[PDB]
Amino acid sequence: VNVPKTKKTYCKNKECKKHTLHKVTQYKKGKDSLSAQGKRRYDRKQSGYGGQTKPVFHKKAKTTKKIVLKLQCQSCKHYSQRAIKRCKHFEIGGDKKG
Amino acid sequence: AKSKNHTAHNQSYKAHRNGIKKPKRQRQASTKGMDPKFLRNLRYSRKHNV
Amino acid sequence: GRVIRAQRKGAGSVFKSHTHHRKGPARFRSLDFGERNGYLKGVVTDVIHDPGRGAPLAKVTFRHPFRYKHQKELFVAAEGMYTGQFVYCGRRATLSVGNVLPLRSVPEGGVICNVEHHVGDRGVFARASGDYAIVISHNPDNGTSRIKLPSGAKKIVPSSCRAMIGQVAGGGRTEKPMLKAGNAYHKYRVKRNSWPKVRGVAMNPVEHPHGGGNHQHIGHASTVRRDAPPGQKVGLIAARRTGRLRGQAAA
RNA sequence: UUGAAACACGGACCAAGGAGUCUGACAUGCGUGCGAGUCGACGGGUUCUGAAACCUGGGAUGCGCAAGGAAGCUGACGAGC
RNA sequence: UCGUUCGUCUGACUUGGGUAUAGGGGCGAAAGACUAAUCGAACCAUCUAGUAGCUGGUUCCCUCCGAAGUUUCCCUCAGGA
RNA sequence: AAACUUUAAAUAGGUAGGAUGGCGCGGCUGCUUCGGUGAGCCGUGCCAUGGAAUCGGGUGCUCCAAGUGGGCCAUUUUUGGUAAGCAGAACUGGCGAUGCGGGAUGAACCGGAAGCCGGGUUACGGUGCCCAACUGCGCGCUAACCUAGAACCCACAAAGG
RNA sequence: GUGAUUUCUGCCCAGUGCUCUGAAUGUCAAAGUGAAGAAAUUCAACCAAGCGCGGGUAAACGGCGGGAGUAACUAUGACUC
RNA sequence: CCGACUUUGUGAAAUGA
RNA sequence: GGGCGGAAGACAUUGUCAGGUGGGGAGUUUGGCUGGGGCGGCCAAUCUGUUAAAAGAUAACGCAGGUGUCCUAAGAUGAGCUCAACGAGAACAGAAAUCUCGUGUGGAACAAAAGGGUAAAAGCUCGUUUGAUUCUGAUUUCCAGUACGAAUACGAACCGUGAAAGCGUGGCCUAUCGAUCCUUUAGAUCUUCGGAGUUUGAAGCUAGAGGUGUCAGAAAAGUUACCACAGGGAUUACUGGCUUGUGGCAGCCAAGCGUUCAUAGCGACGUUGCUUUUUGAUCCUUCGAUGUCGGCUCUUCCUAUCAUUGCGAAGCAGAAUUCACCAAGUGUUGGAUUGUUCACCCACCAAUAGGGAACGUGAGCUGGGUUUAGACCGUCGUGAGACAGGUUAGUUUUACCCU
RNA sequence: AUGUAAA
RNA sequence: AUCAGAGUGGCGCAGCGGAAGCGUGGUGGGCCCAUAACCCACAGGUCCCAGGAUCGAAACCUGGCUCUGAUACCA
Ligand SMILES: C[C@@H]1C[C@@H]([C@H](O)CC2CC(=O)NC(=O)C2)C(=O)[C@@H](C)C1
Ligand SMILES: [Mg+2]
Ligand SMILES: [Mg+2]
Ligand SMILES: [Mg+2]
Ligand SMILES: [Mg+2]
Ligand SMILES: [Mg+2]
Ligand SMILES: [Mg+2]
Ligand SMILES: [Mg+2]
Ligand SMILES: [Mg+2]
Ligand SMILES: [Mg+2]
Ligand SMILES: [Mg+2]
Ligand SMILES: [Mg+2]
Ligand SMILES: [Mg+2]
Ligand SMILES: [Mg+2]
Ligand SMILES: [Mg+2]
Ligand SMILES: [Mg+2]
Ligand SMILES: [Mg+2]
Ligand SMILES: [Mg+2]
Ligand SMILES: [Mg+2]
Ligand SMILES: [Mg+2]
Ligand SMILES: [Mg+2]
Ligand SMILES: [Mg+2]
Ligand SMILES: [Mg+2]
Ligand SMILES: [Mg+2]
Ligand SMILES: [Mg+2]
Ligand SMILES: [Mg+2]
Ligand SMILES: [Mg+2]
Ligand SMILES: [Mg+2]
Ligand SMILES: [Mg+2]
Ligand SMILES: [Mg+2]
Ligand SMILES: [Mg+2]
Ligand SMILES: [Mg+2]
Ligand SMILES: [Mg+2]
Ligand SMILES: [Mg+2]
Ligand SMILES: [Mg+2]
Ligand SMILES: [Mg+2]
Ligand SMILES: [Mg+2]
Ligand SMILES: [Mg+2]
Ligand SMILES: [Mg+2]
Ligand SMILES: [Mg+2]
Ligand SMILES: [Mg+2]
Ligand SMILES: [Mg+2]
Ligand SMILES: [Mg+2]
Ligand SMILES: [Mg+2]
Ligand SMILES: [Mg+2]
Ligand SMILES: [Mg+2]
Ligand SMILES: [Mg+2]
Ligand SMILES: [Mg+2]
Ligand SMILES: [Mg+2]
Ligand SMILES: [Mg+2]
Ligand SMILES: [Mg+2]
Ligand SMILES: [Mg+2]
Ligand SMILES: [Mg+2]
Ligand SMILES: [Mg+2]
Ligand SMILES: [Mg+2]
Ligand SMILES: [Mg+2]
Ligand SMILES: [Mg+2]
Ligand SMILES: [Mg+2]
Ligand SMILES: [Mg+2]
Ligand SMILES: [Mg+2]
Ligand SMILES: [Mg+2]
Ligand SMILES: [Mg+2]
Ligand SMILES: [Mg+2]
Ligand SMILES: [Mg+2]
Ligand SMILES: [Mg+2]
Ligand SMILES: [Mg+2]
Ligand SMILES: [Zn+2]
Repeated sequence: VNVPKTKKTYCKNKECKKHTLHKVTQYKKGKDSLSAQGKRRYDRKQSGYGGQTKPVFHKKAKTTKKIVLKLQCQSCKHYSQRAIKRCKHFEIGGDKKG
Repeated sequence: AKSKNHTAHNQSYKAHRNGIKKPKRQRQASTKGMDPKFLRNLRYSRKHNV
Repeated sequence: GRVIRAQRKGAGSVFKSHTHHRKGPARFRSLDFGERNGYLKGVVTDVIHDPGRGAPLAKVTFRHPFRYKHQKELFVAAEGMYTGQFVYCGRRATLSVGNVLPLRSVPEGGVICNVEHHVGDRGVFARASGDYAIVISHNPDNGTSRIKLPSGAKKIVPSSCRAMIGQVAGGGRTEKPMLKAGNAYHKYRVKRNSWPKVRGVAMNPVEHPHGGGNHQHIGHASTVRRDAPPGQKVGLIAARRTGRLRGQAAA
């Protein structure tokens, strides 16, 4: 699945409010912070004896991930994100169909 | 022993013993969901009666 | 599972040494002025059989160096001692069989027995029936010496350590087949309750790692790690190899 | 139990004991008192058979009379067919 | 347990008293055997009226009304919403 | 020709058969139109013999809640199976929860549903005895030297002579 | 572990396990060090055993193949691929 | 099993700073 | 000489953290459906056609199949053209390369399964594009009329295309996907950190993703023949019941065999039945126990007759043998081997027929087999262990009640 | 690697 | 009875749609007196049978055939 490097789409930022010109990136999860409440709770709960307290997931069954496109328009430099359907082979601005 | 059972037996008998309840016909049938372009105008028109 | 036969031995309940008719410890004399700077004459009175041990034991009657009484010491018999023999104990005692000398007085190649390890620990090496240690070399800049032990292991020992000249008597005792459960039983009665021994493969899993199964077989590698927890360190502990030894493997 | 007189299970007979109770919260329904109030329930004073009864506080204790928001906050300008 | 018939009987022999090892422990010439008629985890008391979607029982009369084994979801199919 | 169809039943299915209708008049619209042009509403005034048949008070509105959530039999349609007192479905009724009269006996087949009594008449089923009712009045068929034959389900018999 | 005696114990270290060796420039914690920051903190380098990589071990656990054609009667197949 | 801190003090050299 | 004598020596070691190993040990799990369970499979999410009985709904481990994707175009729009195939034709050129004309209701194509639908299009080519966008509601489908997914119709924006009407909120429609908590991102120059501020961090609100396929979403391997408790005849194996595929039996027609001759005796292709000793199917009674194979003993009954009495027929000369009839009164044996029923031999015999009686018969026996616990071999499993594989040892209780 | 039985 | 696996040169076998090979075997020369052996050349196949999709098949899916390997247990 191919996505153009740049797409004309709506921008809800109060100062665009119109179809402007958006760059395309691909969403990658930011690395997990160690100061989140869920982590200073999971660490505390996990300390001491008792072993594993929160369940750990094993039965992975999917084989695709819903790609998220972080479209940045260059009229206010504000991102907005849109999810595309589940896909395996994904590429932004790939060589077009001949 | 076959855990799966499914019948329509007796179902009409249970249905018809408290009747097939028709909801009451109402004067001023409800306008919920009608075309809001029409409903805005109707509300304004009722607003400006004499 | 339950505690294994090999773990059960650490309590002593039925596994302590049968030590009722033993004749006391077999060891040298207390190291002192006379035995350090000269020689002491002891007369061997009788060579007794010590129950539970393969070697004869020679009772030796010294005269106490500084107070008026005898001293019945009890040595491990070196092959050759007979009642009435004078055994000499000290540094400047001549080198003859039965005498006890420091290793500073024993030339290279000498065959000795009942060796000390820390000077004065009263003799610990080469005591079993028919075992000796060969004194290999002397370093006089350290005051130390080297010896070849019965195991073939080669050890550095302090040079002021005593050692009985000769080899332990009763040699070749283990050369005779016992031919009988009887002889085995009477051997181990006066040593300790470690006989008969039941093959773990003929046990149930609850008491031995090898047990169980419709057939009699170990089931997994019979060699266990050095660090295996007790009750699992059973079999061939930390084996470096297995199989019948051939060639240099038996050197 | 779809199906018991069943070759389904319990019961030889008699007598006595024997199994939806108590407590907390909530809710509907009903009765009583008061009714934008209502509760005196923890205390206090009394109390001549009394662990009762009667009095007392409350000007804000509980609930109710205001709600929407996560929160900062804001908080019903008066109904016609 | 009894009867007859059997095995061994100088030996790894038969046995009394004293004594040691106590419960996930002991002891086992290994049968999961024995550990006080109890052992693939003794016995005694307590937590304890353990829990149970399962079996059994569930106490007076008359009058009146009076069904379901079907939908949906659930590690759900003997169950519950 | 179930996974073919031009055509195309029966049975069943949906809607309508007025008083919650219609017309006239003058008012609003931020909708709608080239536009009083529509669409809708609002105030007011008029008309509307009840607008097929039959029957009848209603869940009409609400609350709280019990039990149930193992089903089975039958006629018809019907899937798998060789068939099944077999398994799974459709419409209906019965049994379960139900006595009562008949089918000799049977949970669901036939009649029929019930307070307790007297009187009469019946349904299904019968009238030789058991057993209340006729060896009733008629007409034929059958002769079984196989236990002739004799009740919807039903307790069976065939092909063939 | 096997089980007197006699006779003999064949092949396989790929797999699992056991063990041995550590040049170091794989991975690899707490501590300890440096840098950024106003500080919490982050980032970096360094980083033990362990694992990895490399050898030994079968009287360690264990394992130990197929398909075709061929002899001058026929059959088989010494032999060959 | 091994690593660090601790009991844990003294002075000496060689390589890094 | 104020050192008891040596050894090692600030290393071992003690304590606290740190990482690895750790069935030696603890705790715990080891889904569901299911014509018993196990193995298999998915009929657990889900789509098309049929079953489905002409509205809707409608099941089975029913049937034929599909889905966990693919796509910046195979989405949106506009314009032009017509497709598969056939017919006649044109150097090399043939059955098939490229071109031209004629016919062409779709016999092509539309990403895929199957159904439906589409022809100046929903197909092919070309131009331009991103409506595959934003805000929250409403409805349909499943539905309890909850959610999710998907779809539909308006509204308020912003745009694409066309000249314009319009069309466009992804794929022509029907399937192609996801809760709470946690993490992470996007947004407001948003809200809080509760003594007041600057200031990192954190906590929020709205909208997405990280995924639960057991798909309304626990984090999870076996074995037990040493086993246990609750229960189940909702559910298996013995008997019984219905059924009779299958096992056994017997009719009808007559192509032929029977040296000639269909029917002495058979009777193929077909076809109709009977039986409940086999096996199968079911799961109706029985799991608060109906004592489970065989043999010994002993009794009774059936006929689908082996001999025995009487008969009829013959390819019946006699002898013997075959077919059938009335016929169940009488009889149907001793042994080798196997636990065996069954089998198969030796011999006698007139004959060595078949069967039923809760596969007659264990408070009648036996205990050989099978079917606990011991044990051995083999194959399997890493292991505990398994074997509808082989072998050995293995308690057989009660009557005095009623009949 | 080897060499008619056909004298 | 179900479930896998494999059907390719004469034999045993490699193969991932553009598409066929490996050893050996066979055919013709060469060396030798002659046969091997050795050197140099030559030709291969119904990619098990029958369909479909696919630019493009022997491979991809399916139906039919033949062999082999497993699982067929508690009673
Ligand atoms: C990896 C993460 C796992 C999972 C989540 O962390 C598990 C949670 C959710 C839940 O059910 N309650 C818990 O405590 C565990 C989740 O949300 C996925 C999207 C992705
Ligand atoms: Mg959060
Ligand atoms: Mg803490
Ligand atoms: Mg910790
Ligand atoms: Mg059910
Ligand atoms: Mg012993
Ligand atoms: Mg031994
Ligand atoms: Mg032994
Ligand atoms: Mg054993
Ligand atoms: Mg163990
Ligand atoms: Mg074992
Ligand atoms: Mg029942
Ligand atoms: Mg009965
Ligand atoms: Mg019971
Ligand atoms: Mg009883
Ligand atoms: Mg108040
Ligand atoms: Mg009113
Ligand atoms: Mg006796
Ligand atoms: Mg004794
Ligand atoms: Mg004793
Ligand atoms: Mg006992
Ligand atoms: Mg109780
Ligand atoms: Mg109790
Ligand atoms: Mg029950
Ligand atoms: Mg309920
Ligand atoms: Mg009609
Ligand atoms: Mg009932
Ligand atoms: Mg009457
Ligand atoms: Mg009468
Ligand atoms: Mg032995
Ligand atoms: Mg190996
Ligand atoms: Mg190895
Ligand atoms: Mg670190
Ligand atoms: Mg390292
Ligand atoms: Mg465990
Ligand atoms: Mg199950
Ligand atoms: Mg099954
Ligand atoms: Mg219909
Ligand atoms: Mg329909
Ligand atoms: Mg067009
Ligand atoms: Mg919805
Ligand atoms: Mg629009
Ligand atoms: Mg399209
Ligand atoms: Mg669409
Ligand atoms: Mg999500
Ligand atoms: Mg504060
Ligand atoms: Mg679910
Ligand atoms: Mg377990
Ligand atoms: Mg055992
Ligand atoms: Mg039959
Ligand atoms: Mg038959
Ligand atoms: Mg049953
Ligand atoms: Mg039973
Ligand atoms: Mg019983
Ligand atoms: Mg009985
Ligand atoms: Mg009984
Ligand atoms: Mg007869
Ligand atoms: Mg009996
Ligand atoms: Mg037996
Ligand atoms: Mg056994
Ligand atoms: Mg094995
Ligand atoms: Mg067996
Ligand atoms: Mg078995
Ligand atoms: Mg030759
Ligand atoms: Mg040639
Ligand atoms: Mg040649
Ligand atoms: Zn913008």
